[PDB]
Amino acid sequence: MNPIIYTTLIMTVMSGTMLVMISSHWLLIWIGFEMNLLAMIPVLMKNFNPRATEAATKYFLTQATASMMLMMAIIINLLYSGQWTITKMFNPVAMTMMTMALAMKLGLSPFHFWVPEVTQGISLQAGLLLLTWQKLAPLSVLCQISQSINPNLMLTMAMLSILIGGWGGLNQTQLRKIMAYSSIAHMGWMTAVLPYNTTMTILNLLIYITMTLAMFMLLIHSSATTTLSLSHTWNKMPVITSLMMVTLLSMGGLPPLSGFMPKWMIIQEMTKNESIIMPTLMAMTALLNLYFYMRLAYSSSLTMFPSTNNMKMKWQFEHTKQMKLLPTMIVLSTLVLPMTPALSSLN
Amino acid sequence: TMYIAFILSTIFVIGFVGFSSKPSPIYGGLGLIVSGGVGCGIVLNFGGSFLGLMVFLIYLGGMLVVFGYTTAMATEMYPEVWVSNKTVFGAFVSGLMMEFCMVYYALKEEEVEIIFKFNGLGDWVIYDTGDSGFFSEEAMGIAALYSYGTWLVIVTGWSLLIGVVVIMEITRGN
Amino acid sequence: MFMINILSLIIPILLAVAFLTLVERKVLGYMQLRKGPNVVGPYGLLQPIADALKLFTKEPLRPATSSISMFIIAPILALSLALTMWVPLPMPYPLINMNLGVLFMLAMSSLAVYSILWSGWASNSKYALIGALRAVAQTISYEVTLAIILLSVLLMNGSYTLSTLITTQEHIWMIFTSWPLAMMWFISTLAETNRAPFDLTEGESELVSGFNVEYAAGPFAMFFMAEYANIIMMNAFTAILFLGASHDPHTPELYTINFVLKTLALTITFLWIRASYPRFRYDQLMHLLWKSFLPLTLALCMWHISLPIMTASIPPQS
Amino acid sequence: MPLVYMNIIMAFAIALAGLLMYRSHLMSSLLCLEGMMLSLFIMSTLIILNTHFTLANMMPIILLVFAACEAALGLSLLVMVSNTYGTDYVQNLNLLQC
Amino acid sequence: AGRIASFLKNAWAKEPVLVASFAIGGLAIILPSLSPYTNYAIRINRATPYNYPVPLRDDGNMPDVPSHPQDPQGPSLEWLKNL
Amino acid sequence: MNIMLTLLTNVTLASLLVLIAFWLPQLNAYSEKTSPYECGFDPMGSARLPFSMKFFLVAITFLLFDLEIALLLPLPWASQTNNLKTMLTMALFLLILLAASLAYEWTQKGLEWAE
Amino acid sequence: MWFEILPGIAVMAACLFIPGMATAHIHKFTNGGKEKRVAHFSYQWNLMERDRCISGVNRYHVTKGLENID
Amino acid sequence: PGIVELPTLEDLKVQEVKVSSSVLKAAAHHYGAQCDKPNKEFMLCRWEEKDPRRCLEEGKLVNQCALDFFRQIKRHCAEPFTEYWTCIDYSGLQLFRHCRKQQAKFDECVLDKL
Ligand SMILES: CCCCCCCCCCCCCCCCCC(=O)OC[C@H](COP(=O)([O-])OCC[N+](C)(C)C)OC(=O)CCCCCCCCCCCCCCCCC
Ligand SMILES: CCCCCCCCCCCCCCCCCC(=O)OC[C@H](COP(=O)([O-])OCC[N+](C)(C)C)OC(=O)CCCCCCCCCCCCCCCCC
Ligand SMILES: CCCCCCCCCCCCCCCCCC(=O)OC[C@H](COP(=O)([O-])OCC[N+](C)(C)C)OC(=O)CCCCCCCCCCCCCCCCC
Ligand SMILES: CCCCCCCC/C=C/CCCCCCCC(=O)OC[C@H](COP(=O)(O)OCCN)OC(=O)CCCCCCC/C=C/CCCCCCCC
Ligand SMILES: CCCCCCCC/C=C/CCCCCCCC(=O)OC[C@H](COP(=O)(O)OCCN)OC(=O)CCCCCCC/C=C/CCCCCCCC
Ligand SMILES: CCCCCCCC/C=C\CCCCCCCC(=O)OC[C@H](COP(=O)(O)OCCN)OC(=O)CCCCCCC/C=C/CCCCCCCC
Repeated sequence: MNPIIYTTLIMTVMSGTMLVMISSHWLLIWIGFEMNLLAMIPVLMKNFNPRATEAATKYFLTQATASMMLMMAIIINLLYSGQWTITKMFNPVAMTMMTMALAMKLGLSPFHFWVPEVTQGISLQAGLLLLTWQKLAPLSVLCQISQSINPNLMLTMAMLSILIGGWGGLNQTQLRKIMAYSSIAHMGWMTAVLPYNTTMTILNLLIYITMTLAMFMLLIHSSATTTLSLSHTWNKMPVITSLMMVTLLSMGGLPPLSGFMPKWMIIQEMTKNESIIMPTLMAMTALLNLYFYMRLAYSSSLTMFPSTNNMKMKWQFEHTKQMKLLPTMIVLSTLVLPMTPALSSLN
Repeated sequence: TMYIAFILSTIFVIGFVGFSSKPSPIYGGLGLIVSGGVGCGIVLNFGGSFLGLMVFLIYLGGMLVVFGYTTAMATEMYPEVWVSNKTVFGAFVSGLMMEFCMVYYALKEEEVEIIFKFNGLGDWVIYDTGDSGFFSEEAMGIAALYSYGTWLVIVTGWSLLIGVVVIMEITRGN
Repeated sequence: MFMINILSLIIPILLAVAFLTLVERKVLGYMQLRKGPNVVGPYGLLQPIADALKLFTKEPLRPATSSISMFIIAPILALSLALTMWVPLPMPYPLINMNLGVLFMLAMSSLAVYSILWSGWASNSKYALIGALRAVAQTISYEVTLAIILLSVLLMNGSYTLSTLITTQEHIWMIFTSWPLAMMWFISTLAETNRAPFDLTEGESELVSGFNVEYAAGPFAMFFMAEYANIIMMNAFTAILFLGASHDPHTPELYTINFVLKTLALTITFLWIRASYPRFRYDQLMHLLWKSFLPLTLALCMWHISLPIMTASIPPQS
Repeated sequence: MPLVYMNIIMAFAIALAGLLMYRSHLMSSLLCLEGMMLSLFIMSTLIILNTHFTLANMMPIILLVFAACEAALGLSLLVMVSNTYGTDYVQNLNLLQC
Repeated sequence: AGRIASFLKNAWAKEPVLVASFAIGGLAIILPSLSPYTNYAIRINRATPYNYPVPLRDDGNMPDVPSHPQDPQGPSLEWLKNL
Repeated sequence: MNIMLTLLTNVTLASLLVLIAFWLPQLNAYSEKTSPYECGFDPMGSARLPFSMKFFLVAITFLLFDLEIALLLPLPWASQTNNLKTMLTMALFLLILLAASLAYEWTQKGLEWAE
Repeated sequence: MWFEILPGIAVMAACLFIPGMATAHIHKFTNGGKEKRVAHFSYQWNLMERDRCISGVNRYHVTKGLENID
Repeated sequence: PGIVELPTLEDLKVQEVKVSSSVLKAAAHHYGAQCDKPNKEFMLCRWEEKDPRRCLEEGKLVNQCALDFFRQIKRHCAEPFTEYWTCIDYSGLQLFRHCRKQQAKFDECVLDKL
């Protein structure tokens, strides 16, 4: 694909997301979603192969179904209220349709399978863009319409997302599938805290985006897509493996790393609303995410797996391309716990 | 009354039941064309002649490409029709019976569905007494896409250009 | 009385179709140095009757591999839409005075496209399938070009009403106003009606009768009637759109005579073109409209948007 | 609410159920996807015309535009899948596993 | 201007349809901004009375608002009559 | 009412013509009479097999351009507005974007049929 | 010669005369000897309905005037 | 939430203007120029009150002015007006364009007589 075409497709995806985030009209929000999907599909299919084609097909089908449900919700809300402005929806059925459509777009359980399937199908850069941006937009819409979200349905989907992400990531060995299940679990956390504090939702979104960017940039640097492929990186550049081990510890929520701040603030906020069973279950379920993070860390950094013979030539050569802002992502994803009270600025 | 719009709505639902039972893409396109024409009739009765003719023309053009694509990529030795396959016929009969139950119950009594509440009375009664003069309100509202709706024109044109670029890129292969 | 009006619109149209068959035979004969039908009746006037009776007394057959439901529907749809295209035409008073008298024509033409597609697919024959796909490609090309050309020409008019077209052309002719769009529209009408040089769906030399290879006796005659009715209807549409006749409300017969004369001239031009020219190749037809007509059509659409604004001559809405 | 809206919403529900229940062909699912937006168009224009929302008459046109943009996207993906596997069957889209 | 002239000559010999299309489009874009009749078209469209001219309550300080349609006050279409 | 009546009239006439065609003449049909036609020899395969479509991309572009003509159709009423400058600017914007799409496809060889 | 094509063209022209002339005659016959009223808008339709109401015979083409006001 | 107040059938009675649409369209500009005062008063009442029940007297005055105008036309120029509206009535669209001669005769009749 031509570089100009690639950059204009990326700019069109970002334009669609910005249209969603700045529009006050439901029709314009739907237009933004449609533009985002339309420009996103070729980005997934950039590196042509059967896996990329299948991932793009599944993602397109899921997003088209979600967009149809979202438009139906918009029309139903218009019927009972005659309003197009994005505010508290005036019909419970329209709200249920909108919530299910946005959950399907975000990949929340039980609409999750496409997330690991597409993430394994597509390359590392495509997966990074997918996770980050395509979680950024629907969560913006949900934060806008939070005051009419049904707490029971939202919390049920969030808990299902957390459990399913933990179990799937526990079973998987492929790095992209592990990242997808981690994304599912973090989406569960954020949507669980959504009906109480959209500021906490945004804080968790920022921390998750930073950690995911750092992890995907490290994976791109190591050029590893499986566990065994990552197990050879210690013999070529052990710094990358150490930084990735620290990032993995952060993603599990271990103090005093950055990953503990979202869980801590979400638990506090949800406890303020006289909810204890849900925060306790959400905290206890994250141990599965921590377990498969630790299993990945054992293979890559804390131990030394066998290597091969051409790794000598790999030693002789040097990494040419540079991914700027990677050190900043590594710092911000591990060492921003003391700066927690900035969430008021985020407010 | 004459129940013209209601009969057309029933035909619309029947065509949807057909192409959702999905015998083959040929008959699905036939059912979709029938549904588009009947919906054009419905909205013609409700007032929007331009919108009805527009949607009918758009779907007639769209199903033309689908015919060429199913002849090329979605055909088998024995294409399935509604009575050909047990599953297709079962789904078709299930849809027909569900529609029949809904219409019969709504006609007999004011049916309150588990989802919405529908009142059994006249689509003619729901209309409005007031009227315009020497211009079509639908036509003026649609033509306002250029005086008003500058943003909509921009986003739609960019979406179409990007769609052309996208269909160029996807089918590139290699 | 409305049923009497419908019958008066229908039956003379079929009579004109049959005698257009005869006229085309004789015109091609005399352009090819022959005589054409002159034996069956006085100057061959009974030849259409003989052909119709033979076709409707001959045995029709259904192919063993054919899908019978869509095999029967296609001629019905073709003839029904061919007859339906005549209801909004003002001569000078339309049978049905539609407010949007052009979008109905476009929609019914696009629906009449599917008659040949379903006849070819239902026939379950290779030549019928090839004819059907040629119809698909031809429909694509002429559909986009016709849409833009018609939009521009009616933009010069003010609305989508054919009586309004008459009122617009009261003084001068749209042929004088917009002759390039007129030439491209004439080519597009040829392509739409599947006449030479664009008779690709039924190309006798390349395919054995194309989509109607398996159609015989009455069902074939229905396709022939639909084709000729569409030819006359599109020539009448072109005459109304570009050659505007003067209208006298107290004696509307003069408008009818002028309209019929213009329609006959355009139909004879159709036959003249068929006699004169070879046949296109459907990919060359697709490249003819998309690569030649479409750019110039877009340019002329921009020009005809800008012209009334820049000359303070925007037509009245009503 | 009159029964016309009931029938239109029922049509949308039927089209949605048809999409979510594949049989063999990706093309048939695309046809079901096109029916959903047809029902949405009809419902939206019936609501707008009844309430005389004059400026809202341009919404259904944009709805149709993005409907056929989605249709184009689906056709492109379908032709790529057909070139890959020889048939448009959805059973062949199983290389990736959840 | 020699290179431009050579390009135009080659395009006219090769793609007259494209040359004509681009010329017509350029004329359609440039000309409306220069024609003095665009404002006349705007005024003609503005002068079309689609809806009823609802009268205004007279509070005694409306000298330029006529009390009768035939009074000298108010808009005049004399410019339109001879056009 | 009148449009429904005339549609019914046309469909009824066509159906009556079909009925006359299929019931008036004498019928004598056997296996070879109704066999598929392949210029005198039996068909090698089946007509229901996939038939390659060399202009698949042009069909999708036709879908998009049909959308374009749908957008452009309400222009005659749009010329009656007071905001003539804005209307003309947006109409020319749409037409220029359509021309740009055509130019891009042509230059990238989307209009050339597959070999 | 070439003029033997004329009789077929003459018959076709006569056949094409019938629809328009018949429609005009039926319009005049069913509208009281006048052109059929064209109501492209709600205002014109309301004019037709008011004409039906004022006539007193349920026919819009029956027109009443000064002799009817007094 | 209350009972809708509806005027009785007795006070809705008024002398109707029983002319046809062609007759009204023939004497349209003259009627607008002559009975402008009651028509403008009634339209102002309708657009300010936003209630059909509060401007019945203005409607009756409009009817009275229209009847006086038509009686004044009939007493002086019955024949030219009859010819004018007969000409206008024939056209399906009721076009002023086709009846310029009769319009001129009617204008001459009303300019001198009245
Ligand atoms: C109960 C009847 C069931 C019929 C089922 C079959 C037909 C389905 C479509 C609806 C009925 C037909 C149209 C009714 C219109 C009613 C309103 C009306 O009269 O409006 C006047 C309007 C008048 O035009 P106007 O709307 O511009 O003007 C408004 C009115 N005046 C003039 C006063 C300003 O008529 C039209 O606009 C004509 C539109 C015709 C559209 C036809 C659509 C259907 C085409 C066939 C569809 C099926 C294809 C099947 C293919 C083969 C399958 C095997
Ligand atoms: C321009 C018009 C266009 C549309 C034209 C539509 C068709 C019009 C046809 C009109 C004439 C039809 C004549 C009958 C055709 C019979 C065909 C056939 O198969 O025949 C062989 C068959 C032969 O039967 P058979 O008994 O020998 O069958 C045994 C055959 N073998 C041995 C091979 C198995 O004849 C019949 O079946 C008898 C038919 C009798 C007539 C049927 C009704 C016709 C009514 C016509 C109008 C009458 C008007 C009133 C009288 C006027 C008198 C001046
Ligand atoms: C007005 C409505 C017409 C509907 C369609 C009727 C068919 C005719 C259509 C118009 C064209 C006419 C052309 C000329 C005549 C030829 C066609 C014709 O008339 O054919 C008649 C057919 C002709 O048979 P045929 O198969 O020999 O037809 C070919 C005819 N020739 C030889 C001329 C080519 O004859 C009959 O149908 C006679 C028996 C009548 C009674 C039985 C009818 C069928 C069974 C129905 C009942 C089943 C249950 C029984 C128990 C009931 C009680 C429980
Ligand atoms: C309405 C009644 C009028 C009917 C007109 C009929 C004309 C006579 C009948 C002719 C027989 C028609 C059958 C033949 C069909 C084929 C026609 C045909 O081939 O023409 C297409 C042919 C291209 O084909 P090729 O040369 O092979 O490919 C070019 C490769 N670079 O040429 C065309 O594209 C025609 C389009 C151009 C015609 C329009 C003229 C443009 C002149 C512009 C000047 C006017 C500018 C407008 C105003 C500008 C501001 C004042
Ligand atoms: C203008 C829309 C695009 C806006 C910017 C988006 C950039 C990213 C998206 C790219 C999609 C746009 C694709 C369209 C342009 C690309 C086409 C292209 O590359 O070539 C252009 C093509 C090349 O031809 P050749 O090289 O000679 O062919 C050789 C074959 N052997 O030539 C062209 O320029 C055709 C373009 C015609 C329409 C261009 C549209 C832009 C024109 C704008 C003029 C109006 C401006 C308004 C100002 C008003 C002043 C009062
Ligand atoms: C104004 C008063 C003065 C009048 C004189 C001014 C006239 C000059 C105005 C500019 C002229 C433009 C010349 C450019 C055309 C030449 C480009 C060219 O030759 O491209 C070559 C090449 C040849 O075609 P092939 O596919 O190779 O044929 C097959 C060979 N085996 O053509 C192409 O590649 C296609 C180029 C893009 C096509 C663009 C068509 C769509 C745009 C036209 C629509 C209307 C114009 C749009 C608005 C214009 C104003 C912005």
